[PDB]
Amino acid sequence: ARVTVQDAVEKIGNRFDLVLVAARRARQMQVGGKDPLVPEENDKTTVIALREIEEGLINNQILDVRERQEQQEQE
Amino acid sequence: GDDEDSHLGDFIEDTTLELPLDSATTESLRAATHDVLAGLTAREAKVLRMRFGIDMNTDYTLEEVGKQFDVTRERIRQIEAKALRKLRHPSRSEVLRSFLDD
Amino acid sequence: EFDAIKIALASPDMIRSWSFGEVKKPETINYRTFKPERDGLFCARIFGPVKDYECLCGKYKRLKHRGVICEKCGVEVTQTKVRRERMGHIELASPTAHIWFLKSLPSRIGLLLDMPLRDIERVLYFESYVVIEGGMTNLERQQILTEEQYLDALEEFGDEFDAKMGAEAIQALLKSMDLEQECEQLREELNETNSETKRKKLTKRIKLLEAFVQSGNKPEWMILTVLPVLPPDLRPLVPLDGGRFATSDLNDLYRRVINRNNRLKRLLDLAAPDIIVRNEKRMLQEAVDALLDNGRRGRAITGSNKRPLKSLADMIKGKQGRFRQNLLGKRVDYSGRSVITVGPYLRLHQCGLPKKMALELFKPFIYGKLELRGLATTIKAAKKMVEREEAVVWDILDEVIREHPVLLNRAPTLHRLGIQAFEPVLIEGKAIQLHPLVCAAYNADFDGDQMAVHVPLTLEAQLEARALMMSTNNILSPANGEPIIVPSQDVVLGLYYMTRDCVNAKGEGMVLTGPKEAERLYRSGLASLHARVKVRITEYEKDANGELVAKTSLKDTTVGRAILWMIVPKGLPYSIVNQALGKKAISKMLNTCYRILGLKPTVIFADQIMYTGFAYAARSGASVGIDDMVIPEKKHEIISEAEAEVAEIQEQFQSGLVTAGERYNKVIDIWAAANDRVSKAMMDNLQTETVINRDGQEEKQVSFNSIYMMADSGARGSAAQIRQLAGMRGLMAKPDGSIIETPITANFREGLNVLQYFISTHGARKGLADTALKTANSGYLTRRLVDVAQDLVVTEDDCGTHEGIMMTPVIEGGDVKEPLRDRVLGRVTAEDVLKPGTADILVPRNTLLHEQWCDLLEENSVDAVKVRSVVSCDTDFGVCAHCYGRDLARGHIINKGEAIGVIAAQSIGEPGTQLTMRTFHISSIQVKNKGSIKLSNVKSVVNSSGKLVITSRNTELKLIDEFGRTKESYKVPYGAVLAKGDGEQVAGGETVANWDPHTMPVITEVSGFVRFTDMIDGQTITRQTDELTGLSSLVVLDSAERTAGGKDLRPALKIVDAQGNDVLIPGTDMPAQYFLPGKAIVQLEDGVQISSGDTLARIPQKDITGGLPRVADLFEARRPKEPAILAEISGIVSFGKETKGKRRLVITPVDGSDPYEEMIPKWRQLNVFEGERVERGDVISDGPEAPHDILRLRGVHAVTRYIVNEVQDVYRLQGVKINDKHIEVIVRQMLRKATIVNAGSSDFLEGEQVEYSRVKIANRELEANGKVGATYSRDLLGITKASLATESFISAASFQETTRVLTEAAVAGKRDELRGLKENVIVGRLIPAGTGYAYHQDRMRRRAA
Amino acid sequence: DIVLNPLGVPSRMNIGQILETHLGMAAKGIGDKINAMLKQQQEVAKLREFIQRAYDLGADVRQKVDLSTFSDEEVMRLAENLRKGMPIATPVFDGAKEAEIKELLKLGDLPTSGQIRLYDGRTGEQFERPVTVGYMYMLKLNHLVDDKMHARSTGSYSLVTQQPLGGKAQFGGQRFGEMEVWALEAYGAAYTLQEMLTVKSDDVNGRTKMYKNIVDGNHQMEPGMPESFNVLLKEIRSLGINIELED
Amino acid sequence: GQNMRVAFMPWNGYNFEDSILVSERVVQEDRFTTIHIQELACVSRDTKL
Amino acid sequence: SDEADEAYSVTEQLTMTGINRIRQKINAHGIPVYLCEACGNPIPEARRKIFPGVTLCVECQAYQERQRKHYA
Ligand SMILES: [Mg+2]
Ligand SMILES: [Zn+2]
Ligand SMILES: [Zn+2]
Ligand SMILES: [Zn+2]
Repeated sequence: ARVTVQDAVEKIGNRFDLVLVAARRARQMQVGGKDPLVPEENDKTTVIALREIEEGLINNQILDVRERQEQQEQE
Repeated sequence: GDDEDSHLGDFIEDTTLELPLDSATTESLRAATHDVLAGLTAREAKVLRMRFGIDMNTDYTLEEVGKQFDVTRERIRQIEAKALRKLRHPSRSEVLRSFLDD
Repeated sequence: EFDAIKIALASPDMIRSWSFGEVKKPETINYRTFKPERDGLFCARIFGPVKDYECLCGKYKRLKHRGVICEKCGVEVTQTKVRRERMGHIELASPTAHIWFLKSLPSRIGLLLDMPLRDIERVLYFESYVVIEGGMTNLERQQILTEEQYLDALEEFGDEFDAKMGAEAIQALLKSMDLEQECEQLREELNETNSETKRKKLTKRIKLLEAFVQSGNKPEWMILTVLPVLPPDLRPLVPLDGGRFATSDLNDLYRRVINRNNRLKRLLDLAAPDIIVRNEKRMLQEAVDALLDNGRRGRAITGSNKRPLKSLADMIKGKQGRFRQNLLGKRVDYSGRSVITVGPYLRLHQCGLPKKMALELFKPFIYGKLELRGLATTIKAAKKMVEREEAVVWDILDEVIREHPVLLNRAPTLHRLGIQAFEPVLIEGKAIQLHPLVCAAYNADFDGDQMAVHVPLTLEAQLEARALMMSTNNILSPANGEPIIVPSQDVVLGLYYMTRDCVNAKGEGMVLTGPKEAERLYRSGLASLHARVKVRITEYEKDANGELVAKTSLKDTTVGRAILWMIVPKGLPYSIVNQALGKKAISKMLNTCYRILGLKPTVIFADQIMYTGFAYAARSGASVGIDDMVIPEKKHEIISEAEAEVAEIQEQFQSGLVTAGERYNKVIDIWAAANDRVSKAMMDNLQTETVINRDGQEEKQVSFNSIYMMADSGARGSAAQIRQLAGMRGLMAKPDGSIIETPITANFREGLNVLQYFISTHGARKGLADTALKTANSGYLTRRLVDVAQDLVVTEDDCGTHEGIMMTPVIEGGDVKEPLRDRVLGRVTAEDVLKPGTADILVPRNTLLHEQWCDLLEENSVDAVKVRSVVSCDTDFGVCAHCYGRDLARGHIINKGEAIGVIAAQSIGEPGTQLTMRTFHISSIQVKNKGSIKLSNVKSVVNSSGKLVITSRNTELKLIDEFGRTKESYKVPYGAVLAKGDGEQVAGGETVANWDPHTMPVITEVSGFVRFTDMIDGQTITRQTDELTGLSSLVVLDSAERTAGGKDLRPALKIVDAQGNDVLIPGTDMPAQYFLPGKAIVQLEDGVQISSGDTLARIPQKDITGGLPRVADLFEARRPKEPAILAEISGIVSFGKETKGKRRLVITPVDGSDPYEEMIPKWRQLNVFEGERVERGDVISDGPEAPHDILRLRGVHAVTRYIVNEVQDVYRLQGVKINDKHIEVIVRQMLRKATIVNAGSSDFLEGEQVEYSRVKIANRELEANGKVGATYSRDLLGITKASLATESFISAASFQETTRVLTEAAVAGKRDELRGLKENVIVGRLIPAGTGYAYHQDRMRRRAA
Repeated sequence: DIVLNPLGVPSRMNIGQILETHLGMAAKGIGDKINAMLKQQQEVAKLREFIQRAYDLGADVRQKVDLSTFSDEEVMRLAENLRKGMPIATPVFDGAKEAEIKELLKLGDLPTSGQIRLYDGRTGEQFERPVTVGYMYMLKLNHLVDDKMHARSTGSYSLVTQQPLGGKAQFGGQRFGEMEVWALEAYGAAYTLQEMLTVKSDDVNGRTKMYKNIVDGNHQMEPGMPESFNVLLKEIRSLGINIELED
Repeated sequence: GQNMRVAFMPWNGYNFEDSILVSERVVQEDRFTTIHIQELACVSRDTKL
Repeated sequence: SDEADEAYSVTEQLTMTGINRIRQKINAHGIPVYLCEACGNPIPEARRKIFPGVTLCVECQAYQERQRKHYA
């Protein structure tokens, strides 16, 4: 589990931007199709997306550019 | 005679609503029947979706199914009986039958 | 989906377009076969089918007929939900006024036509007639006639004149009336005429006309020509057990309207006798008004069972209505409730959730996970498995539960820490195990309390329990940064027993090589928990740039403090654990752990502290016995002395030396002194009594009394409660404050006989009954402050202003009560603050003053810091992120999207629960320390005597040492005889000034002869004979008893030279004469000298409220009854006509409107002279200051400082702490209203009260233009009136009078753009405050693309 | 048998409970001696002697009892019913004074201080600072947890205001009142609030649609508009007020 | 009630605010078991069908 | 905590403020008058010795006490 989200806050600043960015990524993984960027420790999607935000490899700009890349290659 | 200043209109339950376990026990059935019908020729699948109301408008009688298939009603009855026989055995019946708690 | 909620009247064509069919018969259903009768109040033809996809007869039942309208009974085959949205309409054969628009007070019908209310209701019920454009003969438009007047009118004026009666006449009146024509006539009457209040009401009517034109409403829609009936499934008639149906009263009311309407149709088509027809029309009107709002015109009808039938208006309004009780708070699925127990083994983020309570809350997730893992074929097999509790369901449930938080919520959620998210732990039992540390947050003990559990279902909702509402993220209270993870009662006593010392215990004085060896010594049984000892401990310090420089040394500590040191995280010092560790010290240790090491180390420290406290409290075996309440053996002789003094007083009363009340007071004083004596004796026997031997004779230390340990550690107890157990119970009190004189001289250890016990039950039951209300009316202040201050949200990172508050310590009386580090901590400064010699650019403008900058501030001893406040923020419809500062709890800086308004209300209202529910009342300066003199309003003269005297009025003197900080503040009177004067740095043991309340001096400017000019005795002065000194005195009096010949004339004392010339006042050419009002005795003679401010005229001769009512009243912004009038304008003062209750007080400015004058209530003690130049924003008579006064005079920061200081006074009186950000937010909502002084280029009315933000933005964008803005004047309202004015009529109908709000909205045709927290919740959308704030911003960007 | 917090005595000033712990320890100590005498059978003489000692045992009291008017088998019914401890009367403001308690303790073989040394059950070590241990009369109120505990996910719903009703006493969910709405507006929990007042309470389509999504492994909702607001619209519109939703 | 042998002492937090730490001999010996007599009822009314 | 545990603080505030106002009603300082401020008679040595700083004779005190008893 994850006791504190203090580290994930600094990566994104706002505590509400963090929730909205992590719910987005965790729903990408949940429904669906996308995979975690981090070795999942038998976690749920919520703490997985939080832990990925902790490591700086998930955020609004990264998720949006990942949107754009697949929007391109969907064609 | 309660604590919240409650009224008699708050305890009148609802006997027409279908419980969301009973709507998710109907969509599961729709998916199961679409699967078990997919395991079948277009003859049986089309004639069963048409004879019954499955994924379609008004279920037609035998003559309408025949006019759609250009065949007489008794052939339609034989085909549907054939398909139901095929569905009655396990490997086509285990999944549908679990929807029967009887 | 949908943008704002539009509102207006309803055209009869619009009401006919809503309906799906007329309702002609008053039939509900058949009595044998319960199918809808017709064409009646329940009809399948209008209101859809009564069964799903099924015609009424039965001819059409298959889904294939979906949508068909059956040929037989015309029942459209469709869903039975359709029976819950279709509306009908009753066609009133006669018109019928809308009671909302005839009793709205003002009557909208009435004030539109400008026909007064009784005239309207007299034409309504056919009491009279009203002409309607009665031709070119005799009459007015709205001229009401009596019956016979109309009869004789029809004779002499046959036609070319038409006067109607009843609601038909009002309909014709509103119809024929043209709004723009009358609006023009109102323009002419408003600008061609000047009669102030008449034009106020005139312009109100004018604004109403312009609103009725701006909207699409037509005035003739206020008369119901067509009545729509609610869909049946909202007014249902349901079968109960036994066949006895159950109906909502709306069926009764619709039936009574329909019968009367049909009977009116009948009588109309019979040519009936028109008096009977009048009665039918009147009864139908009354029925329609009972239907629309019962009990609004007459008496509620009736009901059938002797109780007032509720109507549609009752369905909306009321505490038990629809806007409130199922619209704002409703029942909720996925939720349970259970008795909470403790379970101290939990980590701070998790809580035990019963297996049986968890298998019901997660049944959807469990069904999904079963059907997913293939353990069950389908949802039905899954349901059966869960229903029989198969062996695998507990693994499936442990997997569902794992990262899924649940919301735990106690009943009175006073503050937001009452709904906290925990991670569940599937526990065996039926009781939630709640972590001990959280119970201070919940305010919850385990005497049977219960809690509700909810499951945050969706992804975005179950990352908010993880990121916002989780138990570990919330360790600081939002009302003040202090951590609310305080260990409470077993933990502070475990830690007190651990970290203490004994004079000689096992293994005293043995050097230890670290905490590990101390623990191994204790566990081995070779050294006690408190044995003084030396241990080599290595502590770290991260004052380096993130690096922890270590340091090891032989501390002289005990084994307890040693063992406790292993628990502390890295970067804390050893002095944090090397005292005896009470409760205060125990939570200060946590506050330092936070303020050094952030959140995660503190979160681990919390449960480590808790586990080790419980462990060593259990190790201590600290029980309590009846021998632990050692009563002092000096109690008996003290009580004998007290009874002796009381007998002495009884004899002195029987002797005739004191009244009865005086004997009562002296007896109570004796018994109170004796009680304090006995309590001090018992405490001196308790605290130190442990006497031990160290290498010989003896020694006393802090006692190990179990009860004393509880009292001293802070776990439980005080001196008062231990005193009642050991000393005496002292004097009881009757409920109304009447202190009983027979004191309970016993404690509970020894007995209490019958009489003392019965005496004590009085105050006992009073206290019990008082907390039976304070629980019932629990959160009424938070409710009232979440109404006024709800929709504030931090919506901008910076407004970029330069305005703030000059925050300083509250240095009142002696030493400060609240330093600068308390009140400037967490707020961003308004301006770069330099050192006193300025020395540098010390603190930049927009730096958040966290702990480091407060260190910087009180190294340099900075005394005043300007810090940005939220009442000055230049944001629009919100508050900048910087004009709110640092947010507590989370403790970094408020991020835009914080709902700071709800938080401010909850932080003023949860602490307020700890306050008293009742409102209760309560020569030479003994200056304290060494320091320098500080003058405010420096105008002093040194007499010939050498001492100083204040020739000014409000000279304030401060003792300010060499620190730069102010250390003492004092208000000096008008010219006290100051032993020390100006700037004179002196030390303690030296009084700063002598004075006398029998001595208010009228000291002059220069020395000289006091001639008497403008003085003739018998008209203004009084003959005070010097029987005390042997002279004559002519004392100054007013016109109270002297006649009016020279009554207004003032006795002038001309201070002149020895030659006779008028010595001027140095500074102004008006000579040094004084006009004296009364209360100043004159002991001079005519032609007599005085020194440099000698004694010319000498004037002879702390209660604070504290109840929570003293906060509801502080915020409600009312007017006191002794309101200290202030100085409205600068310049000089004149006194005029007297003896009226308003003596003229003229204020001649320097260069302004010189004839300015006001009134003075001459019952008051006027405390300012007439020659002194009045200063604007200054007091004249002395008494309590009014808030509106300060707001108009000194500025918004003046009113905010006053309100903040008063609320902080009442909060610090009880020791309850709350930050000032919250009260500044409540104030910022309080003074939200501007007023238009000058219309200017602006486009508001002349004296119109407008939203200050509106005028702000308008005149600001004009200031960007070339046109002069409007000169506003800021108002100041009470919370229950600052909430009354709200933009959105949804929220306003929520917490106000609903009928008034909806009537105003209907006439005005307001459009409610849902942009408030309280409106969106009602319409089911995201509140535009927190997580949904980005969503609402994206919505505002989509709109106006 | 039971372990009670010491700290509830000083704050909640009820010394009666610890006084009764002491007097109950005394009364069971006078019963333990009788039980030992009754199992290592002595005879009715010495048993009668000890009971007569324990029965006088005080200051001037109106409980004059003498075990000589008692048939020898009338002293063994008594000696059996005092086996589990002797009762002790104590009229309300006329009770046993603390000296009487200490004397009755000394008549048994308990410590006069009313306090015993006790060892940890787990570590077997001795608690420092001896503890109060005595027989206290404990009642079981019928605030039983088997009635307080309930929970609900999806059950019945009311007919007019389609909200969770329940009726299993009580299968209805919890009342998410107004103070809780303010508590969730205090956090920025907009999604929690929204689902707490539309999908879990009122919206009739969103809830059956989300019960499918929960089972389908998809945790995401389409909230819609609460039937409370639909009803309020219908009622306002059923006045003369045209209230509509601008698109 | 029942006269139980109570010891006034903390014991590891399991009686924190006002909890009670009850041994297992108290539930073994059945000296707080209670008997509770509910009454359910099935009424066969006369519906229209 | 329990309803008997904040009721204590209520009763405590109540008796505390009551005793406070009553023992403030007493006078402890000294300003020896030697003559009443209502009837002018010398406040005797006994009465002025019991209450230092007494300001009224016995009977004037009784009169004013009664008058204030009616709250007028
Ligand atoms: Mg409680
Ligand atoms: Zn039909
Ligand atoms: Zn700002
Ligand atoms: Zn006198």
